Amino acid sequence: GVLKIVKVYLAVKRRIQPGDKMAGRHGNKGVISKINPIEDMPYDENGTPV
Amino acid sequence: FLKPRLVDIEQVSSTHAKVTLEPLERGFGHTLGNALRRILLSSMPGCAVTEVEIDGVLHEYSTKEGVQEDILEILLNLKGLAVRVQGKDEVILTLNKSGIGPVTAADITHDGDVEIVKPQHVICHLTDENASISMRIKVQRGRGYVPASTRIHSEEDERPIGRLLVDACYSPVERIAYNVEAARVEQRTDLDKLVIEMETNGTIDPEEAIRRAATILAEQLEAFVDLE
Amino acid sequence: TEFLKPRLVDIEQVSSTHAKVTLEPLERGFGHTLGNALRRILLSSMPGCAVTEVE
Repeated sequence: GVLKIVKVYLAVKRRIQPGDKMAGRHGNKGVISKINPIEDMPYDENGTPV
Repeated sequence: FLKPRLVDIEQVSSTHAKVTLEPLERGFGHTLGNALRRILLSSMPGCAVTEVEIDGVLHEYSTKEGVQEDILEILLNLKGLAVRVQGKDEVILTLNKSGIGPVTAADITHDGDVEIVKPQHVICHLTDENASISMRIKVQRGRGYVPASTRIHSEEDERPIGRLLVDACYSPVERIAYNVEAARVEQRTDLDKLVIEMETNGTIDPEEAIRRAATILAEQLEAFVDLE
Repeated sequence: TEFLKPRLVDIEQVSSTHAKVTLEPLERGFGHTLGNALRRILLSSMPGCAVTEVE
């Protein structure tokens, strides 16, 4: 007793935002808190921002 | 008191250049270093690929004949395409290519306003010898970083579903590192000399970049200062 | 093209000689720029007379 089924596959592309969870392989969990611009990162004397 | 003045620009290899800036007093070396580093690194005018329209593609989660790439790795290869525009603010380039082999940015069509800074930046490989790829790229001058989720408010009636919105990273710079060392001056003992090493993708010449950056900074300060 | 600059708003003198100045329309990251720049120029390099000789 069902006539017809229409299935629709969405493909969402989710990037990253504060609130996601990230983790190294050693069990250091963490929630991303603020997503800073490149201008505010600590950088060494060669100039590469962490 | 004593104001600076720019001196020799040294393009080191191809695309990254050291800009010296000799006559600076105490403290203004690190000051203008941090300030120009930030304003060059954050907000410089540049252009990147915004909309891509491949011929036989409904949407970016698909596959094409003869292309060994997927569609979204073609789009991520177009995101890194470094291009410059002379007398426009948006301009539509196109690709038409057939036959086995790599497809680079050198095979994008000819236009006098548009200059390609890397002819070897590989977009996509073709295999089947009959599968001709043909797309229309839309590059656009911009500022900062605008993802595809922010632009779709008015949506420009996206009913031509063959349009693929690419995240546009408009920033032409990649790394700005400054040194502050002392410049040996005739009578005055210590005057600091600034060296702003700057890595760009190749689209922006350095003197124009630093002139735009100092222009933006002085325009920010002239909110409560005035003309001099 | 979105180069929108701020404008000075109410300089709140608290009691005698020290003031809080806010500045509302600034783009992303220019706040720390103007703060560090004005801060280091005020705190390091001002024309100012101090106590030289006392006889």
